[PDB]
Amino acid sequence: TTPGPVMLDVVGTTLSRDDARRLAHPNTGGVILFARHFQNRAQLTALTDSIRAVREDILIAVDHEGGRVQRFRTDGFTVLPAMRRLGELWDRDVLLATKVATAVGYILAAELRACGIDMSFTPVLDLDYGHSKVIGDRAFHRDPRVVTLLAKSLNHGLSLAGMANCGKHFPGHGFAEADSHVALPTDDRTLDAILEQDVAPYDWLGLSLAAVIPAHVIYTQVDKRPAGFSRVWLQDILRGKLGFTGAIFSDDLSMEAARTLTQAADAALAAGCDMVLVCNQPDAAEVVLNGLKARASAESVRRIKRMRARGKALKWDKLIAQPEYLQAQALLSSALA
Amino acid sequence: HHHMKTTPGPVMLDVVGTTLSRDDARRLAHPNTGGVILFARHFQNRAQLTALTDSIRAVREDILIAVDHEGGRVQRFRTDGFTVLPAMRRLGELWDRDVLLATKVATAVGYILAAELRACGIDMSFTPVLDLDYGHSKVIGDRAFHRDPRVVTLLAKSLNHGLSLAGMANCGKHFPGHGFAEADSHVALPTDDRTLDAILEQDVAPYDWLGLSLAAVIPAHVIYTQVDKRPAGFSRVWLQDILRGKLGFTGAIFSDDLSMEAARETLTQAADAALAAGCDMVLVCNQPDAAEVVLNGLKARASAESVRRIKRMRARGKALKWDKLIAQPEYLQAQALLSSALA
Ligand SMILES: CC(=O)N[C@@H]1[C@@H](O)[C@H](O)[C@@H](CO)O[C@H]1O
Ligand SMILES: CC(=O)N[C@@H]1[C@@H](O)[C@H](O)[C@@H](CO)O[C@H]1O
Ligand SMILES: [Cl-]
Ligand SMILES: [Cl-]
Ligand SMILES: [Cl-]
Ligand SMILES: [Cl-]
Repeated sequence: TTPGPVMLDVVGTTLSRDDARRLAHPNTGGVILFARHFQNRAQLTALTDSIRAVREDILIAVDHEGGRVQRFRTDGFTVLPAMRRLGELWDRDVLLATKVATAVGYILAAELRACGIDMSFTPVLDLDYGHSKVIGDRAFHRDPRVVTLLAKSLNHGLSLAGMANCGKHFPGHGFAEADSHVALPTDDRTLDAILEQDVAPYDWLGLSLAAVIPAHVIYTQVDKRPAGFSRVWLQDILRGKLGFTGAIFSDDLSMEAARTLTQAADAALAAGCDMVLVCNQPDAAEVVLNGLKARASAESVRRIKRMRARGKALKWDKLIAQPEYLQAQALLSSALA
Repeated sequence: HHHMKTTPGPVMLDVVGTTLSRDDARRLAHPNTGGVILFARHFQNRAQLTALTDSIRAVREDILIAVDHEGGRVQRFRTDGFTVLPAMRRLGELWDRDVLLATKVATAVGYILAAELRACGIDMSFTPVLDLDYGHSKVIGDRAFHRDPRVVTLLAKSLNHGLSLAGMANCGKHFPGHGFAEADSHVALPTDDRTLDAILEQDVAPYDWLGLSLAAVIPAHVIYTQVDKRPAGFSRVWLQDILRGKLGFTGAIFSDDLSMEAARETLTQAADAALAAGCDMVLVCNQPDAAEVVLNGLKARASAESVRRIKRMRARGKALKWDKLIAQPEYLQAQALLSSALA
């Protein structure tokens, strides 16, 4: 079986019959996990194993950014800094900040891999303008050159554990005021202004950027469609001008800005997303699985398969004794308050 | 399948030719062998090279296979589709025009370098050179990225990221820095008379700053007269007190080639001195019979931790075969960027 375009979630800490039905659907390609899916490492590892047992080619993801966005924060998961802390470190010592960013990435990925997770939806490449509450301390820095090199160093750490990455929220959520969870944010800047600054990290990262999530933000001088439903943003700019060949994941179609779910999914995929997220309503996601309009998918499937974690990973009982992991832990503890 | 229970030994040696002989097979099965380094004489074409690396792994399942693919003046395989890579100095020149572009190009170069080697069954390249470009060292020359250790660090880091995208590790060299000394360690014993603080401030800084982005190190056969009378690869002060100790380095340490004239400061004694000082593996190049004397004479017993470090140098994950690689969009993007950005 090959991955479908929909990433959805499961009902709880153990798989149900209804989850198994959805996981077997040809239009399912992923699972996203939240805090409610985590009781402890043993339970989470059993859950991810059970998911892969139903659907061998499934991608399993989570939001592990650090700071305010980190689903698993107990039973030995390391509580990671807000990414803003790394930009503050850079302002004091550029080179140390890059070293610490790698150590954070390695820890982040290695601990996720130990529980059988493929990837985290990180890094946030949004610029820290100070304008956006929803982003806030999730942004690395104001300066796109600094965002790029800190995010690159983080992504390097992720790669040391065989993990990919996903830059977000393209072409930039940092400037717009509103929260896309609960409203429809707008950004009235010119295309050239957005390209010069906010898009620059996506371009400069090159092969170091594996995937993107687009913002549910309307860039009113560029397209009246939100970026994840915009052929202009996803094809003309990201695939075209930037030459990007990695996976594109819609932002959560359950979010107010994304406003049927099936129509929004079809529109996201037509615009250029390879996978669509439907979070926190699995029955409604099942309606999407069965209602989605047919489309060419071979090019999307190549990209989706390339988001699976690479190589072997250490289980927890080995990771806890690994010198690299221990060195990374010591550096985090000493370099950051 | 390997019928015999073995663990990798400390010696990295070479084979006699383009196909394995009986005598190579004997050396590859010796308990003290842990790796093979390939040179230009081992390369006729990709098909032959891939068969040779496969044949090496079949004799010794846990063997590490390495090559010097730096780019520029140091690149063993340059034909039958291998991409001729720039001298690392070119990346530092690009940095001086456009820092961010340089970092993007460095990753592209790393990815091409590693992916091509993976397609032919090689684990790793002995790159990056972290030596600083003082303009003093002919043996280093355009192999150095840049004068400034901060620039060397970030370009090398970006290169190593590219290597990691293809599942390949890396090896920083030649620690604590070959760029300041004049002499060529292939034919002479170079000296460097700077204070420890001066050497730590600049030349060692990339090793410290790279952190986990640095997988391994080759020490220089250079005497740093203010720090230790022993060349760095035979110095417990350099390897234990500075590298393992001060810097907390946990990766593999490979001696520089013990066949070099500087290493004469016998082969077996030199290997034992290198391993005692802190090397996990020793290189013995271009004299397989002499390497075999070392195999049978070596006193060192490898620790479990050296074995772990050596095993972690093996390439990770699945690699694309050549015909798939050259049609891959990401490889094609990397090639296009090299062609445009370095013109
Ligand atoms: C602007 C924003 O925060 N969007 C988030 C995104 O970061 C996250 O990856 C996704 C999946 O949980 O959910 C969205 O709400
Ligand atoms: C100073 C110098 O160039 N040393 C080289 C080293 O870079 C190379 O990796 C090794 C194995 O071929 O041989 C040494 O001669
Ligand atoms: Cl577990
Ligand atoms: Cl690229
Ligand atoms: Cl570290
Ligand atoms: Cl591919």
